Amino acid sequence: SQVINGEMQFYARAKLFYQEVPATEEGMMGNFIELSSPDIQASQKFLRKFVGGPGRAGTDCALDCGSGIGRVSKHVLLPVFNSVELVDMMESFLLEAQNYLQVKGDESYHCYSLQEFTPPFRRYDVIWIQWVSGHLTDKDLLAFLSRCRDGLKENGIIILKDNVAREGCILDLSDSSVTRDMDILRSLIRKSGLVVLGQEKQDGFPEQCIPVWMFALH
Amino acid sequence: SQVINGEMQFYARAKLFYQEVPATEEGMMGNFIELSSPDIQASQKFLRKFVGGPGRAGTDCALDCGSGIGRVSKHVLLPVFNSVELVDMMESFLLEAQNYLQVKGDESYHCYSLQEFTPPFRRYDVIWIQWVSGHLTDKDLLAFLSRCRDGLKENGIIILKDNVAREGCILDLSDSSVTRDMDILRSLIRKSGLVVLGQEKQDGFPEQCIPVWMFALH
Ligand SMILES: C[S@@+](CC[C@H](N)C(=O)[O-])C[C@H]1O[C@@H](n2cnc3c(N)ncnc32)[C@H](O)[C@@H]1O
Ligand SMILES: C[S@@+](CC[C@H](N)C(=O)[O-])C[C@H]1O[C@@H](n2cnc3c(N)ncnc32)[C@H](O)[C@@H]1O
Repeated sequence: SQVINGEMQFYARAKLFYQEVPATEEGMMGNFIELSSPDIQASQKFLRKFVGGPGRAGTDCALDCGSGIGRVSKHVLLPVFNSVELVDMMESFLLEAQNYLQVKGDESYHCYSLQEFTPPFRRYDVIWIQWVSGHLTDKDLLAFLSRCRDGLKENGIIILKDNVAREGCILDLSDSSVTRDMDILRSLIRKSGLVVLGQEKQDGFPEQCIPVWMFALH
Repeated sequence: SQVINGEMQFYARAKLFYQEVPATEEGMMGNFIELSSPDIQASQKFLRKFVGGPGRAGTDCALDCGSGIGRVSKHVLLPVFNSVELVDMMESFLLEAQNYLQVKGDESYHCYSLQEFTPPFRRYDVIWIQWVSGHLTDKDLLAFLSRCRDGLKENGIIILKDNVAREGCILDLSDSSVTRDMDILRSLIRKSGLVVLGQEKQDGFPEQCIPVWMFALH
């Protein structure tokens, strides 16, 4: 089994990559902007199943991790939650989030790398982690997921939505990302102290695309 | 088994790394300048076994691949060969090679990345490839070794000297290098169309250090 070292360069390259990504919906999606509508439709449906009623997540506060300009906040979180906070390492995306989300400007915008971020203690009903876990190493993802657990209000949930490789991991040096497989991802979730409440595979995506999964964790 | 993509970024990072490496012997060795003397002593001994006499390599021309400033050219090749040529992607190291090798200046200095280099046809008695194969991907190393084969004069040899992992490969993102193991390296050599004439393990190195091997190929 292969050993990969150079964490500092792994993170430094993701910053150089996102420095040239446009602060637009198309830049957030990559080469798959036509996939934003079915991505959003599936998230809204999956989310609703775990919110409202006794023992389910509340609707006061949500956290959008690796938010970018706030694509998930706009179409998924802001319609459901009274207040939504955004966390992203890129100041550029957080500034554009102000125009993209059409807010007065003007606290809800956190500029931190997730591996250096502690979600405020018991603040959130829902913590959303979409298309960003792949940018964290196995060690940093495990520690971040355990910290997200303490950021949860009573009956709060973490929603992890990402690419899940068929079998075997895929490392991409261009954007410094890892496409984990189901075995590796479930291990990290279990080790962080989280349990899977539910899971759904993203439908409506072309057969060529790597499978996309949704997990409800607590 | 893991899939690694992003060749362009893999090569782009090695250039950024060598841009900050000093054009000195200490910079060529890394954090192991005290290891240059036993490295040189072992190379001189290994080389002599495959040069001179019927059916062995001649002594007219040698090529130093990933030469740097010409550490191997200075202490190994220039005492044996009538003329020695250097190939390195870094112009900085090739310019310093002029002062380091104490030459008039002032054709013998080739500024090319090995994966974009074709050793001149049947020009060399010996082609030296030391502490650079790790910077080539498996595909580019295989193709380069097959091209080195055509750069060889009759009875010429390729001397490959590098770090060989115990079992399993080690990828280092900081300098964009791979420490191949014996199984992977021997496969690439066989696939390039080369056969092993001889092999020796580098002695006199601390127990902590990754094993260093020498191969005589043709
Ligand atoms: C593919 S975009 C996804 C944006 C958003 N989650 C969506 O679904 O539209 C990845 C985002 O993660 C952010 N990011 C990448 N690595 C990060 C890290 N280690 N810490 C924080 N943010 C990071 C990037 O700045 C970018 O906004
Ligand atoms: C560790 S230094 C070794 C220098 C020399 N072989 C020695 O033993 O002193 C690695 C050298 O390979 C060069 N190099 C790295 N990747 C290269 C590539 N793809 N093509 C050509 N030269 C490369 C660097 O510029 C540097 O001079």
